[PDB]
Amino acid sequence: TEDFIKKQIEEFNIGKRHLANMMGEDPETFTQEDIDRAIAYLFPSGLFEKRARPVMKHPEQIFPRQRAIQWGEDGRPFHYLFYTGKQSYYSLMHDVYGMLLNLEKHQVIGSR
Amino acid sequence: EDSTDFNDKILNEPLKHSDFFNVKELFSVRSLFDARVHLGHKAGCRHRFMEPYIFGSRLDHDIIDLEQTATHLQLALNFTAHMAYRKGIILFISRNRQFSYLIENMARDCGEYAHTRYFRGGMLTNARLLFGPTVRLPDLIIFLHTLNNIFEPHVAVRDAAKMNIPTVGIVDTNCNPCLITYPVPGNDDSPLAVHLYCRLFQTAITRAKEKRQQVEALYRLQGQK
Amino acid sequence: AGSRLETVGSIFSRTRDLVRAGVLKEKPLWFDVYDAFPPLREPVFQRPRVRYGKAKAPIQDIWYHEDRIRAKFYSVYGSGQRAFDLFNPNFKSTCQRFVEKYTELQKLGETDEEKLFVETGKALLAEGVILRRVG
Amino acid sequence: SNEDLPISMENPYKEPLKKCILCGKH
Amino acid sequence: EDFDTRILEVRNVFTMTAKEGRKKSIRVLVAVGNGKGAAGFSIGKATDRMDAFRKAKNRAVHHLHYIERYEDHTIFHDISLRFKRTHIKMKKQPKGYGLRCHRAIITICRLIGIKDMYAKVSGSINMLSLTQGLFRGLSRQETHQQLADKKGLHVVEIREECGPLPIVVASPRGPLRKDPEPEDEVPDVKLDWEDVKTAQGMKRSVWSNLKRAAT
Amino acid sequence: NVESFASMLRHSPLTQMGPAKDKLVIGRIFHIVENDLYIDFGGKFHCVCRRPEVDGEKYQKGTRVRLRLLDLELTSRFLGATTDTTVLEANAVLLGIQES
Ligand code: FES
Ligand SMILES: [Mg+2]
Repeated sequence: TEDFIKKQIEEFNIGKRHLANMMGEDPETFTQEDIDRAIAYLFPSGLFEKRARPVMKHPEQIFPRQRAIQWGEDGRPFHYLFYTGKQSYYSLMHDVYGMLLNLEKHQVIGSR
Repeated sequence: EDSTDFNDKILNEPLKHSDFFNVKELFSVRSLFDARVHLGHKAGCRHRFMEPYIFGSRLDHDIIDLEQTATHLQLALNFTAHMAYRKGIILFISRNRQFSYLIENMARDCGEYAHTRYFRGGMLTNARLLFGPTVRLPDLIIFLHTLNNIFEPHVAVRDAAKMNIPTVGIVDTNCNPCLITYPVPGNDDSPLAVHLYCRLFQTAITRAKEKRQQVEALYRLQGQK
Repeated sequence: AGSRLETVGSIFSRTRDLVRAGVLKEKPLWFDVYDAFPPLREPVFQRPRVRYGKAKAPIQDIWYHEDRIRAKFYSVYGSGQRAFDLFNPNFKSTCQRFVEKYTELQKLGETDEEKLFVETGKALLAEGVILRRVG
Repeated sequence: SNEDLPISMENPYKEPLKKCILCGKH
Repeated sequence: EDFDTRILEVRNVFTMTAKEGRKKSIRVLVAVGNGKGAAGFSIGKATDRMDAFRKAKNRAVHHLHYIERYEDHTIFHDISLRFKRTHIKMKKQPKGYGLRCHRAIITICRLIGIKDMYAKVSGSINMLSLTQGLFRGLSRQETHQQLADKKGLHVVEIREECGPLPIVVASPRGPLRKDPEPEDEVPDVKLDWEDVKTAQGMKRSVWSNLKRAAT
Repeated sequence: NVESFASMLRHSPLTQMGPAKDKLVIGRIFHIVENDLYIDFGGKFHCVCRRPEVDGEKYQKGTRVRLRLLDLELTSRFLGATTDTTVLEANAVLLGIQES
């Protein structure tokens, strides 16, 4: 839940400070890359699957971005296309269609 | 002590008045006629349950009696305004791909929800499995088009009847208004008519929400003193 | 919580009966609004039976007295060069002008249809309206 | 009750049936 | 917790599949009712009997009818309906008459909350057809209040135990009609030969009115 | 004193048009998909007309054109179809651009 995510964020901040203390670096300038290097040094793992090695990333990345329930206490969903079951995809399609309509109003090499 | 007065003075206050939100101002028979609301399909496509709402055929072209349409639209708009005033979830449904963008945009602007895409099986009867048991089903569903793309009745009508969700609906001469809670006989293919319906529903919902906010603020202010 | 028997009664009847039976602890949000402002017809599911025999739909055909004049005019002249601007609610077609002149002349007291037609055509020709015949 | 109500009559615009080329001929 | 579940039939349906040939499955018809007029029924198919029971009852609890009961103990009027090939003739009965009905009807009536009723089942005794025809007939019955509202007249009950005292059980909520209902000397109704034969006493049966356990 | 629905229907230009066969109407191109133009002419349904081989680029959204109407609604009843089957569009012939 959202409160669980807040608790995880607080725990991650405290752990980041503790890891900066352990590695003897400034907690205020301890980037995510420093966190990863410190974790790899303190908890070495030769497992080939990188997703299986120890990780202490931000909760925004460790937890799936599917988020908690998509409605508040009142139960009203936040997104107006929620009942489509694919609110992200259909919102993206709606935005693209609006862009095409605006293009109608007004009027390959290094990418895949 | 808060609830005993809150519930009455907010929820039950509009129920005493016939037209609390003055939805009759929004539309007129002249306005509906100008929006080509009265036009219907040919007599061959006519659905028999729509016969009471058909004024007559003009050269094998059914005309929808706007006198009955006015009363039905009054009832439907009043019901929608009351549901919005009670902060109920309002879901527009229309599989007509022509107006999908407009309907979705209107729903987003009015603060309510839209479903103009392929209605997956069990989006209502199986909502607890597809969303989690804590999901809150819509308290009112508004069909701007009650027929799917194969001209069968939209499955959402039957599903909403199954889940006891009232349905406001724009029924054309070929539609089936049996299970629609608040049928509104009218043209659903003319862009002008669909735009008129969208404007009326958006205005009713917005007026209802604004009136709810004003009444809540007034009640909270007076209760403190 | 609720009956999915959409073929039995209406949502209002089912909900009210379940509330009376105590199955539904609390009324749904829409219930009070429905009770205060019920629709004209209770939404009860009905099977659309097919007609047979002498039974016939009561839908009438929208005919007016001016329809005869319009048919005669379109037979004699047909669609003129002036197209129909149906987007204009105040539009008056050439056939509509002919019908108006015919009604004016009928109000004068004339009764012969096939003579009033020629008189109306003469009056419109004096007015300058193009009245090319079909053949 | 009002003049604007439609009246009952045979279709005035009904075009005649396309008679066969020999119809009315012996 | 207010609802009780009762099994009406369990059947071992064998389906012929391409690989496994004859495959066993259980089809179970259950009825659930709270005893206060709210009841329903459902079918459940499964591989295990307990799964079928769970499915059937959890689905029947979502398909609840509401059976209006006269005085909370019996039906409002005599009913006679045919569902498919099953004829059900239910008779309203006074208090203490008990349930003299097909055992499935007895179970469903206990679930609904009907204490006094008669019921004869003729034709096919298909349990599912009988059950859903019974539910249809019970749901479609018209209450005294509905009758009074429809015809705009007082519904006056005459009881032999109460003598000639007229008891008003339902009065129309709208205007009351002034013109008396036409009193045809000969009503135009379709009687049952069984009922007429029983009333005249010619319905000799070594199986009718047999003493049976309390229902 | 408000005009009744019957009066509006009686005096409607669509009612005055009588039969829609071979009538001349002024429509507006409200949508373009390649060489297909969707024209609304005040009827219940629009009509799809191919872009003319001559002056085709001169037709754009909002261009007013002249149409010869064949039927407001294209419906047909097939074998065993209890109800008429419609394609939700009209049948008209695109004469060409209309100039005021
Ligand atoms: S069409 Fe009439 S005689 Fe042949
Ligand atoms: Mg339509």
